[PDB]
Amino acid sequence: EVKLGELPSWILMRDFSPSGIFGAFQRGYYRYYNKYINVKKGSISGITMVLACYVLFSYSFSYKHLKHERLRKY
Amino acid sequence: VPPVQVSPLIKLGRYSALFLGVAYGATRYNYLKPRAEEERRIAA
Amino acid sequence: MPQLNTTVWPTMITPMLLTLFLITQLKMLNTNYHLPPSPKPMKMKNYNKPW
Amino acid sequence: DIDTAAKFIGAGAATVGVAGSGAGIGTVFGSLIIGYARNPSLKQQLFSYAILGFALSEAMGLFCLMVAFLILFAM
Amino acid sequence: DIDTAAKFIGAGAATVGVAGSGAGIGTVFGSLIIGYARNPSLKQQLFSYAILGFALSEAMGLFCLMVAFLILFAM
Amino acid sequence: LQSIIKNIWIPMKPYYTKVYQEIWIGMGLMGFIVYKIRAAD
Amino acid sequence: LATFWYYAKVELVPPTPAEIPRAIQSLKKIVNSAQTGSFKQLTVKEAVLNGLVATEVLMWFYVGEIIGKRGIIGYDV
Amino acid sequence: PPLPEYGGKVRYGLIPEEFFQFLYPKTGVTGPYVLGTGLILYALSKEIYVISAETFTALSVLGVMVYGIKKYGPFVADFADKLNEQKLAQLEEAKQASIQHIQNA
Amino acid sequence: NLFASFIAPTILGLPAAVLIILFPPLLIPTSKYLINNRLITTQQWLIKLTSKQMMTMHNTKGRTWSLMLVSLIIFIATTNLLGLLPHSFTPTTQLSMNLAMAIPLWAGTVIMGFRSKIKNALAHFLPQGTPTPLIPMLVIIETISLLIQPMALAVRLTANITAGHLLMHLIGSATLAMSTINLPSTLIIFTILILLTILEIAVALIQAYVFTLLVSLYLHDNT
Repeated sequence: EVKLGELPSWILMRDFSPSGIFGAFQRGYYRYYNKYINVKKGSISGITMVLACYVLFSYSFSYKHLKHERLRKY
Repeated sequence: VPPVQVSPLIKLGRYSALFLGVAYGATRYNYLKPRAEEERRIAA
Repeated sequence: MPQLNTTVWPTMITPMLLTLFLITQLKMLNTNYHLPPSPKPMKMKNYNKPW
Repeated sequence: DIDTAAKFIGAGAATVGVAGSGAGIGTVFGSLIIGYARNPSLKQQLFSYAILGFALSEAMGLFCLMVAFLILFAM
Repeated sequence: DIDTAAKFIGAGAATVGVAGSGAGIGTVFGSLIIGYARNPSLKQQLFSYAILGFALSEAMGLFCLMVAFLILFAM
Repeated sequence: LQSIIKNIWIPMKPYYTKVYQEIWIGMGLMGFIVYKIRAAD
Repeated sequence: LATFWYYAKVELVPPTPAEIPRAIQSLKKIVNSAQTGSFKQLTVKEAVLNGLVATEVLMWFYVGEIIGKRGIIGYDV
Repeated sequence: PPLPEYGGKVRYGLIPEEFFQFLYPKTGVTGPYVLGTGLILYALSKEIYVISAETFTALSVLGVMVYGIKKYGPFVADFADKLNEQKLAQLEEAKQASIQHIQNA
Repeated sequence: NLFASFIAPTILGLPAAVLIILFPPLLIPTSKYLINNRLITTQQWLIKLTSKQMMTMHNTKGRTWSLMLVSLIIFIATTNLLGLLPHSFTPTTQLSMNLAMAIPLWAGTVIMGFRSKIKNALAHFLPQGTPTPLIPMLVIIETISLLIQPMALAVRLTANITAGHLLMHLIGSATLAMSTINLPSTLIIFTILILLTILEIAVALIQAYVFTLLVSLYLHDNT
């Protein structure tokens, strides 16, 4: 996986199929789920962190409408 | 909370790049200020 | 109003059609409430003997 | 011009019509207070009829409001 | 022109008249809350009279609204 | 072509076929409405 | 509350006069690492970590110039 | 399969402890803090985060959410836990009864 | 410059409204277990409660729509409650999505009352206890009334989010404008904003529940 490989060979070995990208996304989903939510006596963070990343995404696509309001000029 | 203090790479890079930062910061400030002030005069 | 720029309507309709008629409903259909366990300690009709 | 002017006037006039929904919601929830203090064991049915009446009141109010926004920003 | 301007103004004025239907519906369903908390066994007859009153209130409100849309988009 | 019918269609068959018929009639009506709206622009 | 200043005075100080010898010697170290090509032998982890500490001190430069302009958001002018 | 008894050791509800432990060896304990404050000042200094109305509506909703948690949080926590315990105890008293049934038969 | 938050979103030239609309379901995980985490525990409690609220009042032919109605209320409530986050595009503020949620369901239940129920359905067009002399145009009212049902539904949501959002937005502006003039006035406007935000939470939940309940009533009247 990444964080132990340090060669470009790896990126040429990883699949780039439609099925491949779907599988990668699904594995990521299940990793996050089983790590932070799907534990009894869990906490709130497993939700607020998704909320925060949602806010970041919705900000960065709501930026082209904010650069037209920058307070300064430089 | 117990002291778990910095590394040596910290001391070196941290400190000298720190004064580099603050010094070149004052420089950048009053390089960008004089043109800014002539423009604030040119506001008319 | 931007709500009336009727050239961006399909891209708002169709993913809603999906997420409301397919994905949320599947997310529900996997939520099931089993009937409570009613362990009736009284189920015994064997008979008397022939006498 | 004269057209933008009359659009502003008509938007103000149209938005006047929310007053009725304001008063209708006031009446709905006042009645709900009374009906609760009268038989505080139908709370869920009282509150359901409350939401229903409020929904129709807001239906009329938002009709008025969208008409304001239709003549103002669209027409 | 002056005509489109006055049509906008008249549409706003005409639409003002929904306020009465908003308040009338508010009163109808508030009364319904009360009458239910008073005798919660005539629910079907209470609710029938509820729909009937709401229907007449909406009759007046939609009269006003169509008049707005008649002077605005048709005349 | 698989799983699309095993986890997506067999649980939704009782609804898509029997319960949501008039829902589909309404969706046809809505599609016609939207076509006429976007056309008159 | 009070350990804030404890940590400030215990880690993030300007270099004491006795240290900038150590600073110059370790800069000699790292740009020697640059002259040799040893940087290419560094793997993912401390490479990205050195990048992070560089980001931190660059933030420090930006803080320096904001205390220069006596204002924060853009230029007061 | 059983479920682990805890989550992920998050700090300030936004940052997991993995980040602090990951930056500690090569920056110490104040390293993440100084990185965060520097990034904040560069973000709102170079006008990549425009201070606007959204800033104050965000402060409002964030104050509301943090107060909502710090007030009505433990209640929801132990409520979910009590739901679970009641279900468990009901099922166990539903096993015992059927054992007694078969023994009586 | 002001309706920007309702302008159809995009990123890198791609239509990011898709990722927004399909996300709320990702917030409802499901499991086959019997004693599961706190999240699904509370969520199943809430769905159980909502189902008990909505569907109790129906006969069986109505209760067949239980999945549809509960999924409707859950989707709308999560969408609205995700709208309150900063810099977030609330897809219910669009008239498109709401018309597409309203016309199908209402038309479906009306036609369902028309396929079966046909004499019943053409009779409910008239309150029967009505006296003779104007039975006729009375039904004109009703018929007109009937055809205004769907539009209203869609409208009934599209505003009370849109307006609401604008509303908060402007006070933001206001407090920002007073951020540099009078500090205590800024504080009290900020307090108005806080109370407002609370009201907005409540009205998001209420509007979801209301859309659901009105579709439910049309159902019950046409089954």
